[PDB]
Amino acid sequence: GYFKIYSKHTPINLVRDLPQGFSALEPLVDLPIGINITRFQTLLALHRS
Amino acid sequence: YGFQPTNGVGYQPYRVVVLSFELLHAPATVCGPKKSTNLVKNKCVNFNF
Ligand SMILES: *[C@@H]1O[C@H](CO)[C@@H](O)[C@H](O)[C@H]1NC(C)=O
Repeated sequence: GYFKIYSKHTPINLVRDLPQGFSALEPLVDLPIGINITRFQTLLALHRS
Repeated sequence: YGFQPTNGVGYQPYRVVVLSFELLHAPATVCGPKKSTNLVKNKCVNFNF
């Protein structure tokens, strides 16, 4: 019933390709929800201007 | 109820609040408060952090 989220923000010196290296992720959040999960999605900001 | 200020007790309005604690099957939730005392130093002590 806890939804844990770890995260890390590293700066690449590329724009959009997966690099190589080691970087450990530090815990961010903890939510005592109870929710069941089986699926997920993503959200994007369109092109309009 | 036509309540009026010159009513004998037992006909005057009473406000009621009913607290109902429930325990479904989650991981945890709200509870009483905690009381932290003073923290000594340099003495064999029995501690709880
Ligand atoms: C999540 O789904 C399963 C389906 O097998 C169900 O048995 C379970 O009770 C659900 N989780 C909760 C917390 O109810």
